[PDB]
Amino acid sequence: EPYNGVIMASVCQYTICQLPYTDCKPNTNGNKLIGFWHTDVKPPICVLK
Amino acid sequence: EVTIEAVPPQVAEDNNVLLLVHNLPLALGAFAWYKGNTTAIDKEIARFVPNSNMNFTGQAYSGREIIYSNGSLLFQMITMKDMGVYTLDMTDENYRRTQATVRFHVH
Amino acid sequence: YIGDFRCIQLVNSNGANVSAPSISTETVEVSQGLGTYYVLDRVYLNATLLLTGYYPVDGSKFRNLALRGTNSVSLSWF
Ligand SMILES: *[C@@H]1O[C@H](CO)[C@@H](O)[C@H](O)[C@H]1NC(C)=O
Ligand SMILES: *[C@@H]1O[C@H](CO)[C@@H](O)[C@H](O)[C@H]1NC(C)=O
Repeated sequence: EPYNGVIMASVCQYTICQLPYTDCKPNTNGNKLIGFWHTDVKPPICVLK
Repeated sequence: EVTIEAVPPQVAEDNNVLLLVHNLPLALGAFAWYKGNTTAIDKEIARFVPNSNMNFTGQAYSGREIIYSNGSLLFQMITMKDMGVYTLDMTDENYRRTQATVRFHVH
Repeated sequence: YIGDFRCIQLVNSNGANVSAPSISTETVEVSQGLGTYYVLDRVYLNATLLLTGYYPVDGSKFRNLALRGTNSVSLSWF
């Protein structure tokens, strides 16, 4: 994932959403239950980020 | 618990019915209305959330169905195809229950 | 339908109409070195080698997976 001109590569066990999509300009109004494309609520177990 | 009523349960052609939700809870993640007795998203009609106050439509939105804050669904023109069952999905804390079903008839 | 989890999707959706992805008129061209990648941990100079690895086939066709939208998301995309 590109963010702010850096690459947020993360080989990680994400519970991926059924309707995934990204945004150019995403905004969430403090709503912590919204996920763009993955809705893990715990730290997901992985090897590199 | 949650109860759903059709007012009126029998509607004439091209009139108004109100899918009146009763005793809905408060801290819901979101909710949406589902055509038929299924939960596949292509029969989801309109999806409105309580905590960000935006509504969005599904594939089967015919365009004349108003979704309200109390969960109620208002129809504008009752068509003959819209006879059948309707299921109201609710989600909370990334966990769901689909236990709000309703069926009416048109004459 | 990628994945398995239902999420609070804050965008519109409609299964109105879909197409095949626009297979591009451009084909993979490797004569400018595009499509290749450097060997790890070696440098060659002024030479020509027969190497191997993982590479695109020349003359095949690309794909445009870059779907787009404004506020609605097509369900038959997934
Ligand atoms: C990497 O970049 C992102 C920018 O989206 C930033 O939020 C994050 O803190 C950076 N660092 C790490 C270790 O992920
Ligand atoms: C629900 O969506 C319709 C358009 O489909 C819009 O006119 C209406 O204002 C929305 N309801 C609310 C409470 O914003």
